[PDB]
Amino acid sequence: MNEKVLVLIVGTNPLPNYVVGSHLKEKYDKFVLIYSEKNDKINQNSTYDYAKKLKEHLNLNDKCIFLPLSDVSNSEKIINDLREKFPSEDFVEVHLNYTGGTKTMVVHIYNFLKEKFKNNKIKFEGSYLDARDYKLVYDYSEEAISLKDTIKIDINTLLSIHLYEDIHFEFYDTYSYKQKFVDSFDKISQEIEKAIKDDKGEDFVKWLEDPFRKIFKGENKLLEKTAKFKKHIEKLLKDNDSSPIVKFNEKTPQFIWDILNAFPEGKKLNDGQKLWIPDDKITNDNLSSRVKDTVEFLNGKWFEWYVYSQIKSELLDRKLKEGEHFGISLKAQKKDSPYFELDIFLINGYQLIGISLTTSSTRELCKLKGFEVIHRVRQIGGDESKAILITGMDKSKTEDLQKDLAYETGSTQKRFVVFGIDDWADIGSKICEEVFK
Amino acid sequence: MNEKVLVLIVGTNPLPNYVVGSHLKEKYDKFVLIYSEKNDKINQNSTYDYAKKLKEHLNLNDKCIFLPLSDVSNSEKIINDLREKFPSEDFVEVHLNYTGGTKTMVVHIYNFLKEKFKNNKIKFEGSYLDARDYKLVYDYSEEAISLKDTIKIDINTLLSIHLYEDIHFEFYDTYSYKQKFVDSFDKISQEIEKAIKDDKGEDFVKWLEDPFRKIFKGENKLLEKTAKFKKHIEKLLKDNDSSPIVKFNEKTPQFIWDILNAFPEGKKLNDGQKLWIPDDKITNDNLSSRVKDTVEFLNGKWFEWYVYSQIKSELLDRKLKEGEHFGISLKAQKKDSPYFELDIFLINGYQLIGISLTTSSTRELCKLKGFEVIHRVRQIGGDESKAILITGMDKSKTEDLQKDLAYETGSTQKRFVVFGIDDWADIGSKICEEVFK
RNA sequence: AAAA
Ligand SMILES: [Mn+2]
Ligand SMILES: [Mn+2]
Ligand SMILES: [Mn+2]
Ligand SMILES: [Mn+2]
Ligand SMILES: [Mn+2]
Repeated sequence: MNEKVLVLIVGTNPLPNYVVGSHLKEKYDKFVLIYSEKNDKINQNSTYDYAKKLKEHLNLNDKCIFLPLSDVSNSEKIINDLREKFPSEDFVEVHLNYTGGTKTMVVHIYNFLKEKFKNNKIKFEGSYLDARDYKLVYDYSEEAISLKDTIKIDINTLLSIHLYEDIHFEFYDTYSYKQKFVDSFDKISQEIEKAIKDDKGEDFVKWLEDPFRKIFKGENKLLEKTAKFKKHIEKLLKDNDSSPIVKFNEKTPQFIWDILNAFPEGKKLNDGQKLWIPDDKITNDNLSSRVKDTVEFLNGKWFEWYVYSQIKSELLDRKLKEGEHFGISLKAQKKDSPYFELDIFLINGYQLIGISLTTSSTRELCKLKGFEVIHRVRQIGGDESKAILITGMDKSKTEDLQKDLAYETGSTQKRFVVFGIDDWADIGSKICEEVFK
Repeated sequence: MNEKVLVLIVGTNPLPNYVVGSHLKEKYDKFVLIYSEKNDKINQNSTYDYAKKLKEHLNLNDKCIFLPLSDVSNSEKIINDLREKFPSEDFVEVHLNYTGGTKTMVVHIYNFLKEKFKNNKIKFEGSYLDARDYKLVYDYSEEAISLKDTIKIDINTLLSIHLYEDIHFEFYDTYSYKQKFVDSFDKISQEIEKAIKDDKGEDFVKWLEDPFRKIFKGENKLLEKTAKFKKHIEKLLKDNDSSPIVKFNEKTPQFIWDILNAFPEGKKLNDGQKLWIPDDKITNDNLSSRVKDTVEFLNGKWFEWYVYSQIKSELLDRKLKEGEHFGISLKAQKKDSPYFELDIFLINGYQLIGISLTTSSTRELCKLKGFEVIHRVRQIGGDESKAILITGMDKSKTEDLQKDLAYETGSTQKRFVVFGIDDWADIGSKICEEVFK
């Protein structure tokens, strides 16, 4: 009959409240979720949506009481709303975790509760989830409960509490290009993996920019219409010896011919050691069926698979579960809002690690992709997520970019990490060292 | 004697401490800056850099007391540090603004100071700077003074307290392209301005894609090497069916001819009513003297000047001073770090408004520039800065991009705003309404 | 300045 209540403060970061809730839920009879009301006149949005998500993914059910605060910036109104709305019941223990919310929410929820339950029959406890060392810290108690490895969360819960829905991703066994290149994907990927393991990555991306991209990427729907692709071919042919066609035919290294000749016969860009030039009477659907998937894969997607295959090995040696804690081609939306696409996600405990991939060696483009991955991981995983960008740049540029985009949040470990071309051969070990540390 | 001390908690956002420090400085004799020490074992960085900037730009001098904390997540270590390091002098008033720092800093600094001084009939007060409605909220006096229009800050001190240095920007009177087109820039910009205010912006940017960019953009230094340009032009001529040269001569709207003819004769892209083709007598220097500056301005730099010219008069009416509170092409670095450039900066009170500009109508490029301006205003202005991205996209893409990149921080006012092609003619009022209302 |  002795009721114990846990109190959480619902800010705009639901993850710490999920973690503290997951750890302490079994020891408490009631839960008071203190959230903000929506008042446009004071520029105050509501965190009720996060409070609902916390109730849903913690299975609080009837034990949950929602307490709205009219003004989360004004002490006088916080205290008034607390006296009016805080549950007036016989509690034998009141535990406030003051991790979330505004500063004035924290001090005045703390002191209101410590005063209302000063009777020694009622034990008051205050706790705080330290984001830097992953520890639940109790007030006036040396107790330091590390929750880094004990509390776990899957990608679906993590995105759901951050208000994202329609979560889709691919597995090692459901990778899309495995279907598009039947009976050959392993041969293609092994040939590509062998080349990257042989320090041929820079040679590969150089050939991909010139002459690959100058031939197969020049217009919006170039590879969708045989006439436009043939027109693009004739224009290049006019550049004579210096044409990309000649460099493709005459200056393509053997390891790149082997990669091209691993694709299925009906989906090869080459006829022997010569660029397949479509003739007239080639249907647009015949051209697309032969070059669309092959060009799109050779145009960057191969690197998403390569890095994913290097990570999956070492992640399975650990406790990670594919689909719940890592995956490829993550996509989701907020309601009535555009979708995003994240290359690779990894969850180490309850920390999201989003990984953005590119073969580009250009500072400007890699920089923009650096901004992109930083904003995405905070949208879907909260403000303590880590962003990793894997580029084709050399060591000097990756260190430059890392310092360029570094933002200070009070921790000593970087939340934005950049890898470059020299890390491709052992990219699995590099990620494992950076993530699990 | 009769000493009144103000206490500030130094987190990773120095701006609220600067605003509270500027507002209350004249009324307090001593200032206690409570900051964190660096300890990589507990993944805790130090905010001493911000504390030093706060002492410098508030001109506290020997009235400033630095109070270091060893562990900002540990209730006990916080109190031990407070007992041993807080000034032992007799104070008649102790005012603590608890806006910054961790939640455990806020709780245990508040309750420590409250017991030490409010128990002695000494004036103890606590305040909190509301980020959403720009109000300094007092706990005991129950006051909430709006500092929105009373506290000011300049781009130099704003960037400095956020640890940025080497701050450069251009004035209206020092705009770079005013030197490239002396005696002609006004005519050039006024002709472009008249067209954009006539809703010709969409037609202009489509012409800039084709055939302008098809003709004057290609290999690096295309417009500075006559052989590169003339060979490139001969290739376009062989595509006489869909030649950009034919489209230039025959399909160019009259308002663009007026723009092209607004340039000085030696810097026109047109020879009369057709494209100027360099003869073999034209040297590399003549070609660059005629075309290089004109093309770069028409390629998008004109839009930077246009937007800046549409707001400058309205900013001066609001008593904002150029250079301090607004400017164009802001550049700065962190120590030994790459520079950034921001097209336009604006400061309303103490909120930074960073404005990124592009004539592009493509989703992906505008999206990548959206991530960029969001991060940059965060780095140089703190977590409450506003980011505006002005694009050449239609209204549907503009609304999509806002929702795509929106991030929840607790306010009802959007801090990422996107404008599109349909906003160009009235961009001065659109910005003025978004920023100051 | 709503896990500093
Ligand atoms: Mn991708
Ligand atoms: Mn990618
Ligand atoms: Mn300088
Ligand atoms: Mn620019
Ligand atoms: Mn720009």
